[PDB]
Amino acid sequence: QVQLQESGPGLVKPSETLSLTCTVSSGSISGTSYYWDWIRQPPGKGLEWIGTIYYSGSTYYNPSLKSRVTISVDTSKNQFSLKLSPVTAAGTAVYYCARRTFYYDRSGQKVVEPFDYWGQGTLVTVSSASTKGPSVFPLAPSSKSTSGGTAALGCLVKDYFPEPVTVSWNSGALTSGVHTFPAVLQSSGLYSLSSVVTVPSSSLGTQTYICNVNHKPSNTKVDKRVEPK
Amino acid sequence: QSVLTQPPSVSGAPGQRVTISCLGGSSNIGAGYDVHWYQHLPGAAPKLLISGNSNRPSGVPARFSGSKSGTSASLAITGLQAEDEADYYCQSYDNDLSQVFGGGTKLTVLGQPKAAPSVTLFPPSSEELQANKATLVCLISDFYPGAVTVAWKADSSPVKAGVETTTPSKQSNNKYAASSYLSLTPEQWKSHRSYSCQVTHEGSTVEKTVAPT
Amino acid sequence: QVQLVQSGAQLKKPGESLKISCKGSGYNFSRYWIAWVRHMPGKGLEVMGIIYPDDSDTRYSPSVRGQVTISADKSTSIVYLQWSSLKASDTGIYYCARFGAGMTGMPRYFDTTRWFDPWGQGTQVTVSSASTKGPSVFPLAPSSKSTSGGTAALGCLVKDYFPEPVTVSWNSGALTSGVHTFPAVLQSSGLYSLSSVVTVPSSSLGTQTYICNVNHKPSNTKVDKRVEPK
Amino acid sequence: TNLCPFGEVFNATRFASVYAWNRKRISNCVADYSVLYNSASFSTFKCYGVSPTKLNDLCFTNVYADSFVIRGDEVRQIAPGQTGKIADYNYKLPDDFTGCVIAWNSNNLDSKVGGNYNYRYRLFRKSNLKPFERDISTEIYQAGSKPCNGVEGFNCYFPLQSYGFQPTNGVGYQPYRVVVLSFELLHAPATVCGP
Amino acid sequence: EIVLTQSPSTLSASVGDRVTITCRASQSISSWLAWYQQKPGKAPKLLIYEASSLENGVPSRFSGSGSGTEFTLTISSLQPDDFATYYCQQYNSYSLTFGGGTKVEIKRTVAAPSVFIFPPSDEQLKSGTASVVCLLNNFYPREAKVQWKVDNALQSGNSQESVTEQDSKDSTYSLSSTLTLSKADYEKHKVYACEVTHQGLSSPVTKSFNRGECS
Ligand SMILES: *[C@@H]1O[C@H](CO)[C@@H](O)[C@H](O)[C@H]1NC(C)=O
Repeated sequence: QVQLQESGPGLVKPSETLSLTCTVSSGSISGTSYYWDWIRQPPGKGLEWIGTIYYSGSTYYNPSLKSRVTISVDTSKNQFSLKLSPVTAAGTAVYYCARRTFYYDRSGQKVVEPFDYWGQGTLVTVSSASTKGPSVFPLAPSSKSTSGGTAALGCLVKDYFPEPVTVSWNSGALTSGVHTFPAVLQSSGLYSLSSVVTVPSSSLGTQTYICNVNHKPSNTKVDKRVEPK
Repeated sequence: QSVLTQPPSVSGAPGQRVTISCLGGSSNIGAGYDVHWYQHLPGAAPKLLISGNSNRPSGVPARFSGSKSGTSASLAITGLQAEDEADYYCQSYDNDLSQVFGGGTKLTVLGQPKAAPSVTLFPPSSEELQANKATLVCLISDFYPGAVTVAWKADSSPVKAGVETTTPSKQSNNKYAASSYLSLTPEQWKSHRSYSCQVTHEGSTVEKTVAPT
Repeated sequence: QVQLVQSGAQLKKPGESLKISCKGSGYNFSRYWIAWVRHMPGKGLEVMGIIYPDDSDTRYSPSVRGQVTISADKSTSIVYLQWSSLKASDTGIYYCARFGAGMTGMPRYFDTTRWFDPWGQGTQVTVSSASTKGPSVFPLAPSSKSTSGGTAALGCLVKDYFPEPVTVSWNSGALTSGVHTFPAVLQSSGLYSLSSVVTVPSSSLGTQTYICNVNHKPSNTKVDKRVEPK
Repeated sequence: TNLCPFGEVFNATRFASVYAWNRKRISNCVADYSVLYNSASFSTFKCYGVSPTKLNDLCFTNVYADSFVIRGDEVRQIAPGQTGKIADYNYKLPDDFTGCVIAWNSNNLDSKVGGNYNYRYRLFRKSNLKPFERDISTEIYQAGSKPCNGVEGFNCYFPLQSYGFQPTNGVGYQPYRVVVLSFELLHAPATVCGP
Repeated sequence: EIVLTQSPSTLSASVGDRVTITCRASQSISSWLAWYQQKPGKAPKLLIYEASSLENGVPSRFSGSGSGTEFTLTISSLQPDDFATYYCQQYNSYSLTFGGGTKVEIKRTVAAPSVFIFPPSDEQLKSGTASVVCLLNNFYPREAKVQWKVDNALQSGNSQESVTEQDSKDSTYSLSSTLTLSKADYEKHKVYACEVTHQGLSSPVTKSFNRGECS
């Protein structure tokens, strides 16, 4: 299938330009019966359509956001782009790009279907604060290793901004028992997250456990080993 | 085989009219696909002759005509001339096999009186026989039109092995020539009483015979 | 002016690789399809595969799947055809040709319903396990040609040589009338053989001396043979 | 008169399996499309890149008619940019497609008591079809590392399956005859010029 | 201009039950209503188009009815993988608008939490701060209480907690409570415990450590 991928800076100062770009792969942005759209979802709330573009360059914008919205397209890179020029606190949202297909009626009227294809969504935070890369600390297994049962180990990811961070264990080979918790905002203005996993206690001597922490705003790529001591 | 079927050969005299047929089916022409024709002149590459059933490109004279009907197509040449002597191919699109070519038709323009072959049969030389090899050479020359059949006879029985026969070749006098080689072992050549080379041309057979002595 | 220009003739051995080229000029290379057409010995014309240069959309026929690769370089405006391991059966002449309306959009998907007007000069591909070998020249003693009119033919046989060509002259080039050097045969061994004869009045035999001069430059071989009525 | 040979396609008695869809090329004729866009007998009448109401005022060099049979719930896949076993392994339309997709219920003709299994589709393939590409191969599908050697067995599947068209089935599992018209306009003069 | 109002805002039901969400429009949108499901973190996925028609791949337990200004989406047999938030959208108008969403949670049998405690890391202690972390694993229902005691003294305002979204296979939750102290205030007190009250525990569970543990 066709793939959509949102790209863009995750942090923007208020009253400055928010800019995102959507790259299409395994398909053409220049398709004659497609419409290309931007939608956003503020955190914990609902979905809001922003605007739509056609490969020729025609646009239709949401009247509420018209004053600040510009959507462009570049058929040569198979991309279309979004620009919110005076961004406000409302700009904090996960932004999606999507595609619809449209046809013409037997009557000759145009019919546009709902959104078939979506991107993965990228979060953009509107803030005066600066980027801060995370510190990664080990939540080491307890010394109950004699138990023939189950032990927990984890990774604490502390004092970072903005969101998100992603956490993996053993480069994805470890999925069962993993709980990567939602990040809490601290008084510091910095986020903090925990990622734990339950494993058989017998595995503590046999199997090395590495958590793989990623924070792209800061280009942080940390692999921390949780060891049993 | 070929999804489009052509005659292997058509023949005409200077000034006459001939047609080359192109026979197709439901998947090609029957579906609604047009036919194109190419002319492959001797010593040259194929060139477009007719596009879209009946449209001539520039440089193609109006003596060449094209038509399509039902599941068949036909190339027509009026006022036959020596220069028209070539291989002609029809071509279409097949809903199963994509772009398809006919088998080709060799057009011959008989602008020369018929000429019977000249056959010379040479026995194995003594030097070659002292090298434990033995070759019989049958040289055919000055025949028109340019197609012959060669059969070799051991004593009076047919030879079915060791024969290599060239394609016919245009001579400077515009008649044709050909050669046939029968490879034997010196012992076979001495065993039989006679070896014969028979050349057949337009239904007439000319034969020459050598004897080891 | 619109044209396609192909690689030159190739002599290769079985198992070797070959890549041959087809260069377009006088037209937008990216907007027209290119087809490889093979003309095998004694056979007709057949499409091996087709390619769209802008997209490098290549489609092959079943008879050529797995043994050849069709490629295209837009920057150089060249289409290629490549064999991984050549086989002797692949010996033939390979043409490239252009087809399509040159338009974009819907026409592109139906260009296969159209004609090859720009055609290449062809490349001759020869696959032989044979190596450079000089000819062995044997005399062809006089034999009766036409008994009415009393003509005899004598000459010499040029046997087991590779590659083409061979040159044959008579009495150093002072004999020219009645001289006929026949085109060569290609035997199952992969070596060429031919014959050269001279037609003389049978009565005149024994009065003039005939020497044939055979030169095969690939092997740097030169042979002079006296033909005599035995 | 020189009426376009539609109806030979739409009203044809036999329809092709989707994996082996039929194409008809059409030229040098006048076409009354109103027989189509004025008929309430069609379940799906969707045109991409053109409005059917303006077709009778237009002119094309060639028109290509593709036709096959599929299930009801699959007709949505006969459209640009769609996904599915039909859209990917049987019949695919291009991103720049100009033409129309017409379909109708054919339960009356294409189903039988006990089920009609004469209609077939391609279930497996090593790669998605390119637009308008057709595949009528019957080569054994290799789902695993062991070579199939042309014989069906474990992880060696015959790539084709048949539909089961029962008259009492649900609408979505009922046969639908599909006709796809494609419009190509060249610089050569337009011969399909319906009034 | 067109306002789509979704009811209920929240919905909790057991496996196999029938659930039904409602989308009410401020104006007539005919049948141009779509339904999306959004599992947390991921994009919305199209389920229903033209109010009643099902997109390819969507399981048959999903149905939609409606026309004009009232619509419904009905799940015939609720399954654990159906925990998403569901949205209706009108593509009838130029200004595309969405519903407010309906969150659908699964109801299941009570499962007691598994409690683990983690002392601060030596690396973090060098950094000048101390985060003691307590984990509650695979419990239902989400309602629970954690109490941090330090020297058997209840504490308040110095901790924070976070609960995972409901799992798509066992329909349980997990919660982490992180207690942040200064490096110095950590060095003063010796016993650090966390007490958990939850339905699946007949008695409250306490998990503690002393600042000198096995190595
Ligand atoms: C099929 O037949 C019906 C009735 O005979 C006719 O009205 C209709 O126009 C035909 N379809 C086409 C495409 O001509």
